[PDB]
Amino acid sequence: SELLANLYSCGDQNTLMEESAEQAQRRDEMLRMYHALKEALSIIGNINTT
Amino acid sequence: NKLQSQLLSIEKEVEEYKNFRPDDPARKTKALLQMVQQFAVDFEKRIEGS
Repeated sequence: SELLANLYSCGDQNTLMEESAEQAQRRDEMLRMYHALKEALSIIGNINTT
Repeated sequence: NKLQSQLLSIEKEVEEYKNFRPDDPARKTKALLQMVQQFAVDFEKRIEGS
């Protein structure tokens, strides 16, 4: 009942929930792997389709 | 003692009512999270028996 109200009661609300650098590295790694897998599936599509 | 009991009963709520401002996103989001947690607990209660 009270936890969220306390969290909104903290002194500085513009720096609450600022992501660490590791989350920023993992974001780019996940997007890079996503585009790589898409391109690989597109090429296998071109090969089989002929 | 009568008046003391009445104040004790009412205080926990008027504590919130006295700070009301209609333009308060924090209240709206806290209400949203409270309603969602209530719904998910009632639903699990009726289905699982938990």
